Amino acid sequence: ACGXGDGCAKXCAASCAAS
Repeated sequence: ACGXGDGCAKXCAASCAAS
């Protein structure tokens, strides 16, 4: 659930699901 574009978020927020 993350476009993974420029300035994207890493970890539990977009890049990762945390859970």
